[PDB]
Amino acid sequence: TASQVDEHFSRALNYSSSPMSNRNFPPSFWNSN
Amino acid sequence: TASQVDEHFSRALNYNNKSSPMSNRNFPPSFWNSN
Amino acid sequence: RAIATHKFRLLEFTAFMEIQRDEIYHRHLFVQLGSFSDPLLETVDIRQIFDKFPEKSGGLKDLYEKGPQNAFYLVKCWADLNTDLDFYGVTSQYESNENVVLVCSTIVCSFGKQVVEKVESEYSRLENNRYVYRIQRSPMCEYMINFIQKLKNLPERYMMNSVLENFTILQVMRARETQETLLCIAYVFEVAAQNSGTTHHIYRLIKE
Amino acid sequence: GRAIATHKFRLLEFTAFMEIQRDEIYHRHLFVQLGGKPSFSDPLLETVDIRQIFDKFPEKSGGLKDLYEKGPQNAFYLVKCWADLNTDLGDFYGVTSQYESNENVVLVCSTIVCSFGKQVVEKVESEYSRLENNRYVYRIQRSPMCEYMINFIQKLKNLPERYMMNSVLENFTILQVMRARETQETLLCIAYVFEVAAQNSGTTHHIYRLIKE
Ligand SMILES: CCCCCCCCCCCCCC(=O)O
Repeated sequence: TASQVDEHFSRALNYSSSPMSNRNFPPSFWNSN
Repeated sequence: TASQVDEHFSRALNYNNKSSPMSNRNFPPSFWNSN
Repeated sequence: RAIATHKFRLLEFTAFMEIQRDEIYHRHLFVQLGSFSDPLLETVDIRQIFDKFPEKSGGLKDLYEKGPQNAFYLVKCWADLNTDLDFYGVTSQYESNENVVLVCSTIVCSFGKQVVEKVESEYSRLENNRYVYRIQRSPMCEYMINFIQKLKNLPERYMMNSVLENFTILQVMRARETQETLLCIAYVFEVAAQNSGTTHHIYRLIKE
Repeated sequence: GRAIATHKFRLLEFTAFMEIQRDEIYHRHLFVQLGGKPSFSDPLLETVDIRQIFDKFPEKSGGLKDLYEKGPQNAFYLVKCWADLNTDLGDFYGVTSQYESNENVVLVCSTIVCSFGKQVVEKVESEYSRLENNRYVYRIQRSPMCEYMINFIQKLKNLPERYMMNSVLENFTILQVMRARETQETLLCIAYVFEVAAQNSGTTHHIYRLIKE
């Protein structure tokens, strides 16, 4: 529902889960090109 | 997630003492007796 | 359990858990629904349950008004929670006298608000002069697994029924091309007694 | 290992799009696009440790760890997408999927939309094959995106900064699980993670094999 989209944006924008940048991914993961 | 299930349980149980109940609505007697 | 209209019927709806102990499978049925001869069903005024389901556009009241009104049902379930809590799932079977494409929407509601939704599409197979739709072993969402484990671990049995007071499931079966409502089942729940299996009652919903 | 495929099942297409009519002229904006054309011009796939993405997908029974451990492990892929959101906003939001199978299965395609690792909506389609050039091909063409997705995309474009769009997409994932109805085996499983493409670029992606080293 619309309310669930809004719930997601509130939690995500509220700046217990490591950021993706702090996890082990190869350098291609951060390069769109 | 566990937190979303927890929110429903917390609101329903109301441990800290923070709409008609189903028991008082218009249902046939069979609604309350499994048999 | 014959939940049937002039054209569509639910033949089976089984919510269950499966465990493999010592290389042998064991299944426990939480809920089980499902003859061409039955007595008349008891009726229930749909207005008594509106507040337990979403009331916006496309909600239970809007769906009932659009009809057909012979497709609305209320199922009262006594869920069997007596088991040692691996797969959690639902197996269901449906029958039609017309080969439409089935679209089954199931929503889980907490205090009349949608928490999670599942939309499943199935094609029929003609079998013994009826079209059959099967949805075998559809995996339960994490919310429901979490909900069931938390419910059975409540320290007092009355609490299980208090938590179920505002927990509902709404199923809307539709024919894909026409968007016709084939069946709509509203579900409400209580926990079965310790020494008992799952039981249920079925009610036709009417605007009383 | 060069494509989202096993020895007996492959992804032929996955396209997320929106159709826009303006001044009696139709155009289709591609948010995400994965092809499946198989040739020597395809680089070998990099690998990603699946233990790094478990909290972004459903857990417990039937979740990603359970499906991966049940296997086959070579059916598991992670796609990192740069969704193209460089579009103004009557519009149709759709998805087109296409698959190829060595065996004539009844393909059960489950798609789970997740927010912070929790399912919001699951769409399941049980498709039958069509014989196209002696191949079993399955197509779910221009299937409507659910209202949740439409609202999500519309709300992402309201963000004044791209860093806010990326923080919001960090916890938005999609999990695709393709199964054969008769055996209930996993034929293919694709996890999707997202970032927003640069304003001067269209959609790009990288495909990774999920390993548990
Ligand atoms: C909470 C105890 C009573 C209800 C237990 C059985 C409910 C029926 C199955 C619900 C499945 C919803 C859809 C899904 O999770 O995929």
